[PDB]
Amino acid sequence: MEDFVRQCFNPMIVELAEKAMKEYGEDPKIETNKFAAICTHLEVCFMYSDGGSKHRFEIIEGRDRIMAWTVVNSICNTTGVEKPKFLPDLYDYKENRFIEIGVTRREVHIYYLEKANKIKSEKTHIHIFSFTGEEMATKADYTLDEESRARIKTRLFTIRQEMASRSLWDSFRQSER
Amino acid sequence: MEDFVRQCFNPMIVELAEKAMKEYGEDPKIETNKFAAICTHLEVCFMYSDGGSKHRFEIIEGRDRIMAWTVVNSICNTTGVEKPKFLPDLYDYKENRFIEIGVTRREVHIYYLEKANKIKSEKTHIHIFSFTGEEMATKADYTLDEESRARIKTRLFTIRQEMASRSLWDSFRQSER
Ligand SMILES: O=C(O)c1nc([C@@H]2CCCN2C(=O)Cc2ccc(Cl)cc2)[nH]c(=O)c1O
Ligand SMILES: O=C(O)c1nc([C@@H]2CCCN2C(=O)Cc2ccc(Cl)cc2)[nH]c(=O)c1O
Ligand SMILES: [Mn+2]
Ligand SMILES: [Mn+2]
Ligand SMILES: [Mn+2]
Ligand SMILES: [Mn+2]
Repeated sequence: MEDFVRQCFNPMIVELAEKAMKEYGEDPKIETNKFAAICTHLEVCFMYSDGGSKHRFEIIEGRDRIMAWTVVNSICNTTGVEKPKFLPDLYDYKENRFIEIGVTRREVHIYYLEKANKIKSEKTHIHIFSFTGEEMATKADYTLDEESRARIKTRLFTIRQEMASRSLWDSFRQSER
Repeated sequence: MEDFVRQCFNPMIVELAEKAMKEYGEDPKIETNKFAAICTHLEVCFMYSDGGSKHRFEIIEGRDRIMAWTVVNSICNTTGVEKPKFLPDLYDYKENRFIEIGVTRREVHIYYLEKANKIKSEKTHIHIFSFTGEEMATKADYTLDEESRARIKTRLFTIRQEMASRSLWDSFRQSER
């Protein structure tokens, strides 16, 4: 499964995911399922920022903490949106709202509630994807057009199928907590 | 002039420029002209990666060293372009070449020769801009359309004029070495 992650995600995603695990004292060579999960969430974030206009989305995830907070504070100073308590994943210029992105192997609506009851931010939007293609977001607002969204689930499904082809999906489907 | 830099470039550029100076033991509060010069070169790089298609350009400048080399090595492994000796500023997918970007207050052709005689990379392209609007590149190839290029010189001219309005341009025009 370690080899699979490296042959599945581009090297910039791999590097980003290892740094994040090491920053928390976890070994990518060992927590291979968390490894893959960080990569997938990272790749989905890059794809969300790709739908819509060329500059619709400022991306927060994947930057070091200092730059990440530099972006968010800069947006709050210019537009006046409330400053989130936690680093969210993107900013949506067209709609004036921070976005949180979740990717779960579990059921989509439970993960919604989990990250709703902990976000406590009125003006931060939650958008959740599954590998089985069930997506769940806030106030029934899903931001991107069905076409951008479809490309993301298709990518997520494609990951699922090759993990299964290498017989990794079952263990990857249990590890989540 | 310190205040001018902060009121002229977006906070992400300021932060990036301070980190680079501190990484070399220079004080942004003191070397205020180098400060502005790092910011301008950074902003021009972001604008070059903006002309052309949405994904024409992979950007190298502005990333930490590890990620920066992660990008370049990843490109060389996939396409087979020669691996540069120094970190360049962008990659051009449409043309299969690394780009170096220079911004000078001095004369454009001298800076071309300076960064040609030190690059020693056959397959790295040099593109130089001035605040007075004179631009100079390799093999007379200038990559972007006249329209993207014009927007960059217009921005550069606009910087020059407000430095002059605050009477900073003359000292900023001498400091370069
Ligand atoms: O979408 C999500 O679930 C999501 N969750 C997080 C959680 C909560 C804050 C810390 N954290 C980590 O994951 C850091 C970490 C990274 C690697 C390991 Cl081994 C362990 C932890 N942070 C997000 O930015 C985010 O988008
Ligand atoms: O375009 C250019 O002139 C250009 N020049 C450089 C030079 C050569 C390599 C180091 N360096 C610095 O500037 C680091 C530095 C940053 C701040 C201070 Cl205070 C001093 C030095 N590096 C580029 O990436 C680049 O694009
Ligand atoms: Mn995040
Ligand atoms: Mn997230
Ligand atoms: Mn550079
Ligand atoms: Mn440069």
